[PDB]
Amino acid sequence: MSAAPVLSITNASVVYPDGISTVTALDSANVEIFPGELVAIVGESGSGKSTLLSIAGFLQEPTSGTVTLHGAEGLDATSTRREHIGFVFQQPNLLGSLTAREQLLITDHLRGIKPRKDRADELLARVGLKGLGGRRVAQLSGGQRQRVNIARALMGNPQLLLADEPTSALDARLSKEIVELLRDVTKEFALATLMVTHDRSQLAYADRFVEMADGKALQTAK
Amino acid sequence: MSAAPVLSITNASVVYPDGISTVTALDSANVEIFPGELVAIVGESGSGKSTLLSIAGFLQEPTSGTVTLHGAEGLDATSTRREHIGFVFQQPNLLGSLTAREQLLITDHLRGIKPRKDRADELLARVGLKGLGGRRVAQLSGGQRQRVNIARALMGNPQLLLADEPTSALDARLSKEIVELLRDVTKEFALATLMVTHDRSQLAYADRFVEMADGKALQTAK
Amino acid sequence: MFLGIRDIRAAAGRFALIASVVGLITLLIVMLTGLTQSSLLSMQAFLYIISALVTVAFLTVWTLQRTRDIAVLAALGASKRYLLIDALGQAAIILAAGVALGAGIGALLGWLIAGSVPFSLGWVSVLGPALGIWLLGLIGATIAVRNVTKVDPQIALGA
Amino acid sequence: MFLGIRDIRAAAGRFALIASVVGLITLLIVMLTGLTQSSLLSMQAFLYIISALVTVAFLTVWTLQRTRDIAVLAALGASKRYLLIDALGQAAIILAAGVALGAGIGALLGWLIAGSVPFSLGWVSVLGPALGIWLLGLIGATIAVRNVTKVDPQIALGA
Repeated sequence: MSAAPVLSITNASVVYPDGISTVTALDSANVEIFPGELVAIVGESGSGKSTLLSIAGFLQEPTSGTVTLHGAEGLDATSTRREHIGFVFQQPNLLGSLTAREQLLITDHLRGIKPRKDRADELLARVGLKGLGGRRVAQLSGGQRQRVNIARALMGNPQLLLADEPTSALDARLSKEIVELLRDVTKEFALATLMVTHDRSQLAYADRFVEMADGKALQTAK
Repeated sequence: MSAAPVLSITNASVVYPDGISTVTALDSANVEIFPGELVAIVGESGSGKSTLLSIAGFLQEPTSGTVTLHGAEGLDATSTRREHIGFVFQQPNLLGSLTAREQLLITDHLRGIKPRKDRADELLARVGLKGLGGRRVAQLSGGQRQRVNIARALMGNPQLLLADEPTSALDARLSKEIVELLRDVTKEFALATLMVTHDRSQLAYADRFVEMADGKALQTAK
Repeated sequence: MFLGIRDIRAAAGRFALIASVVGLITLLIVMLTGLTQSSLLSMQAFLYIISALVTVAFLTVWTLQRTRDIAVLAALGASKRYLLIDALGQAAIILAAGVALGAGIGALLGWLIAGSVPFSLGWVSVLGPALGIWLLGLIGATIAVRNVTKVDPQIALGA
Repeated sequence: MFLGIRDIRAAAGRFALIASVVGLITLLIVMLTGLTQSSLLSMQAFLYIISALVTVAFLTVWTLQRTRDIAVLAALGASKRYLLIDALGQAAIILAAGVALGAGIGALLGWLIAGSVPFSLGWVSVLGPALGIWLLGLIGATIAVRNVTKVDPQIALGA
């Protein structure tokens, strides 16, 4: 019983122009993730965590090396995101004119299909906002905003879920709730979840880690 | 030989509206800092580090409690910043149309006085960019940008220096250089430096810490 | 078109103000052509150009303010075609509302005023200017949102 | 005024384009008044209004793009009076350059063309419009940068 990977990043590197010189934002990173895993990318600030996440999310192309989402072969990056990836951004990134439920429904819209209101409400209930489908963004607390962000990432039934330090603006109790929710939907929906964090109080909710140091990645079980 | 404090924050609290509810971003924080000290504010993300820094920098008023910059009594917040504080922002926050030297000189300009070019060049030399006074921002690497940011904060001879995770976008070697430079000018210019960081590889360069947890601050020597 | 209509709803004030402006100027042109039927035609042309410039200004400001919502949508996976259709449909709906209200109330006023000053109201005299200013503004709106397809989705990754 | 002039220098293209636009329209008004000396005065007034609207549009877009530099300056401790003087002086310098070049080249062209079509060039006929469009644009620039004093310095604290 050895599942195929959902995401394979082999010797990927991101080199940026840094003024007149260059900076190697990411150096031959190799990660691989399978359904139902929460892999935490850890490491001091400036070691390439968010860069690994952005190439894993097809937001950036690597300058050398490969990022493969098995089941998206033949798609360009935007469509790969639109059809297979969910984005739990660090900022909740909710659209002000839309209601909470509409934050979920619009991802159905841009995916080409008639928005499914019942699924939207079920997913808002699932992340702990049962019945708040009509709340405007100004009425949601930062915790609730983040929960909406997660439900939005679930709306399209993605195979890959990328969480970029989604508890950075939350206290201890809300951070624990949010990381528990992330692990719980990772296991329930069999997502492959890449989660960037700097708080060690969170590593207990991971199955394994990628230690980052100076753009170098090492896959660790402890 | 007991110097007077440069900054005294006694039982300051920041309460924000969080949607329909409220969030206590900062809870009765007490810190006090004297000339020549580098005090590091540490704690997991979302525990109020940047809020403590923003009230210490008169960027926000506390909703209850007191922030006093001894020697700025009688000034409003903006003038307190303009006449006594230096800001090593997390982003270098350099102005694109200006040359490196002009990043320093404009703080002389808005302070009301004729810009001092020789002092500007001396301070660029001091942070390790001797002779790069004419470089445009596009020609400076992220490390060099941060060094310019520091020199700009030194230009006005401030008594208080607030560094907000200024190595977050830098590798191990540059982070070590930048924190060494911060400690070295803190001691040389007898600044009271409040530095927010999340990287423990930096705590060795501090004289003491403020541990943050859920908006609560505790002054620690270890 | 989803987000465009929702934007219209949520920020009804600014959109109603700009629709009133464009409808007022379309009604001005309606009455000017109705009284026309060198100097008059020159005035009509320059006022068409004024309406176009007003549309261009408002829409560049609106798009520049929408930048981060557009960035979030691009990151999630919205296509260029999709974002462009949304922006242009928002603009077209607002300009249609404007030109329609202006032309209707102007034709009404012309039927009421045809007795004191020689007024010629036809259906071309009202539709030609209506669709004309509509297409004026739509060309200008294309000019304005030219760089909606440009926004870097990694903007969404920041703070 | 420091940052304003440096902005003019560093982004010379956009500022030269808008100065050419405003100088061209000032020259248009110069020639129109020189040939004037109902329809003509109406055209002059509406073209003054066009110049004002162009200034307002460009300056709101420019300020909205400058927002983060203004935020950094506010955080460092720049006063409202200081930022407002900087923005308004930038606008005034550009509009002065525009009106001056336009009026000068228009007076030259009028002296050259006074032989074929009745042209009346005086000093009022060139200065009144020059300072008039200058103040038009300055009132509009105040309207535009009304919220330069508004920016929240904590914007600088973000990423």
